[PDB]
Amino acid sequence: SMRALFITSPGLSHILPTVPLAQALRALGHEVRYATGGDIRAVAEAGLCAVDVSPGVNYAKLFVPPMHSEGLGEGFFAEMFARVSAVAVDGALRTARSWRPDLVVHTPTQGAGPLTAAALQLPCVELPLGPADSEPGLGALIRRAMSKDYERHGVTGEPTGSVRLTTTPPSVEALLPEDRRSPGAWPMRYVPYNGGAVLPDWLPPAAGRRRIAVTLGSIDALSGGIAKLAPLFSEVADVDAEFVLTLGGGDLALLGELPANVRVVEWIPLGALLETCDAIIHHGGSGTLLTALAAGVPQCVIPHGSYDTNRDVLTGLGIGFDAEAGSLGAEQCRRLLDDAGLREAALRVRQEMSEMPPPAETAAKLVALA
Amino acid sequence: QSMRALFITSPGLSHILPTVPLAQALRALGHEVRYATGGDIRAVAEAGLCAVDVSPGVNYAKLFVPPMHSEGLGEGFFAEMFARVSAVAVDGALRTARSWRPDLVVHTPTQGAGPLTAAALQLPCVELPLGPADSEPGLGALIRRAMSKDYERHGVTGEPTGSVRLTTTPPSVEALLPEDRRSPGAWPMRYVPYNGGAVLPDWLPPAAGRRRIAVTLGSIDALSGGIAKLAPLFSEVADVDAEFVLTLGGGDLALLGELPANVRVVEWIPLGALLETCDAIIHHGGSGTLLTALAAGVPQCVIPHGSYQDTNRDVLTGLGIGFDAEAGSLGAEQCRRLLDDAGLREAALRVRQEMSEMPPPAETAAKLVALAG
Ligand SMILES: O=c1ccn([C@H]2C[C@H](O)[C@@H](COP(=O)(O)OP(=O)(O)O)O2)c(=O)[nH]1
Repeated sequence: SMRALFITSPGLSHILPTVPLAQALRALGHEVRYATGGDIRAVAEAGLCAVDVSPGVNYAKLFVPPMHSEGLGEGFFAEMFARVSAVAVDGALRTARSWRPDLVVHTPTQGAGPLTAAALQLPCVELPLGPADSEPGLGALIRRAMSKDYERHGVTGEPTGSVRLTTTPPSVEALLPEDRRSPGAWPMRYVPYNGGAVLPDWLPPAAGRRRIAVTLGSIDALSGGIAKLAPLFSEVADVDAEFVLTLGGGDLALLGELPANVRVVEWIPLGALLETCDAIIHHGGSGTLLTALAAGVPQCVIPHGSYDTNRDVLTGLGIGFDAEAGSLGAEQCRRLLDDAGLREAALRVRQEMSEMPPPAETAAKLVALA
Repeated sequence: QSMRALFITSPGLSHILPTVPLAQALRALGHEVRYATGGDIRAVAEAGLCAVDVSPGVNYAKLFVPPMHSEGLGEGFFAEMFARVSAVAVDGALRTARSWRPDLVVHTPTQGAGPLTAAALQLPCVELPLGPADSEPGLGALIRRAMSKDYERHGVTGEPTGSVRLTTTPPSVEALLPEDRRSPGAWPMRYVPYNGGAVLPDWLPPAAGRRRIAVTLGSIDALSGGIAKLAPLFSEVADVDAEFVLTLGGGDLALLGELPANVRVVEWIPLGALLETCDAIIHHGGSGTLLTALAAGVPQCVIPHGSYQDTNRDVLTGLGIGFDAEAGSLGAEQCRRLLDDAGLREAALRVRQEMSEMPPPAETAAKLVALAG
């Protein structure tokens, strides 16, 4: 059996899209082990095995410890990701030494991954969460910022191999800026993984009754973001459709009673939901976006520029459109459900995604590389 | 279009678990997997997969159980029993199949709702057994008969289109089974342990030159005054130059009473992960435990039930990978035998090699996609 060590960022959304691959390898009769922290339990809930490389560590404190200030760039974030990776290094190394992998899989911001691969002279595989996760020269910079961590464990090497995986289909890829394109990367089909579930009664869709998923995302929902959707839900009663709202932690009490045609659930796997849905309104999460694409379903994105890159994609491909929360209502919903061009394009991209090699295939490719 | 696979399984944990690799494999190929079961259903969810509860609220214990002169003290009794248990899944299985529209039904041998559903919708079905034990002759054919009333009600007059039988049993083990328990023409699939996912503990990585023996009674059998069995063993293990790892699986710890220093206790830990770091295993004769141990290429000691005459003794003996031992007479002697007897290890290793030559679940999944597609 080949042995694959998955060294990931502690965050749920970085972990989840690695599961298909891990799962795929186990399916080939090989061995998979994770080496992470934070939202590690998600690995266990996926039928896989994980080692906690940073027990007790408070990540929040770690992440967070200008007119004139320099270094308002990638360097700030590289530094930040280095501090977070730092607390995984020792753990990752002990595990790698005892468990002895043939291959390191890592996520782009997890600096412990290439460090470990370099230390043990193994190849590494970069597995990104999606299009957003393609910050230019991020990896090289994280490495630099971790110099002190490399030098302490006596690591002068570069890992053996450096494969980059991509789950982004070619047409989406084309619409990204040149410096965010990853050419020569191994394409792998995006296979939604959102968690396993005992599915509810109501999931199977009623006869001739259309359905719109509304998702806040696992993150922005707890900020106080449910408020955002108040205008929407003040007009949905007028819409000849069923709405499914996933809270993902958000406070219901912020708006309270919703119309009869709105169903509320805390969590449900997105892939499973969209299988039965006609359209989706969301926040612009990468995982949510790719999942929706995969489902071949029109999309509406409530943008928000605290920082997105997802406007030009939906527009460019013609699978969807953007809409400000304050001006979001029945009309957008109608457009989602009736606009033929949105559906065909959605379907078009889905087809493209299904032509990309599945994770099973990608796994076979790696097994030999190791 | 993804191919769609409906997994209709027995409500029991141990029947569910060995189906995961396959399901998992299909997802990996970019296809769709959905389970349709009850009872220990939440294990499906914890495996990263999706499930429909076909029998919510149902009390299974009441279902399973409500000499010299009675009659039919045979397979017919168990067929009838399995029919009653399957019965409560039928309606659910059918609704799901109708709405979800699978291309392929995957079932476990005692789950009668599986072939019923495959027959009703004229789909092929795939039998996936838990291991060698799960090969009662003509069990399926008899469950069907006992479920006649269930078939006739949903107006099912026909047979599923296809009937593929999977086997995770390696050829050498297969040869040592009685003829009527052999499944020839069955598609071989590599046994890939699946026991559940875990956040693995500190101590799992094994110390330098320190040998380790796993002791386990399983997910069941350790319950309700069954841990007592191992009291003689733990009264002698202190003498053994090795580390012992005991998995409680619900058993009352206090019953063993006093433990030596060289014994570590954990409630639960995935068996595959444990045995990777172990030199040998003492167990109860669990079918998933046995194949896992084989896969680990590891000598085995088995504790028999006095209630039923399993076939496991002859396999272990026949292959020379292990031996049997009564709980009352189980001690340091056997442990030493496990760790030092060269023949046990080589044989164990030999069978492991054989298992690794069988097609993995990924390959088997591909084969099915063609069968249904
Ligand atoms: O601590 C434990 C206890 C049980 N198991 C798993 C191993 C095995 O795959 C399953 C049960 O084994 P079985 O003998 O097939 O089932 P039963 O208990 O029904 O005999 O539970 C573990 O992984 N760790």
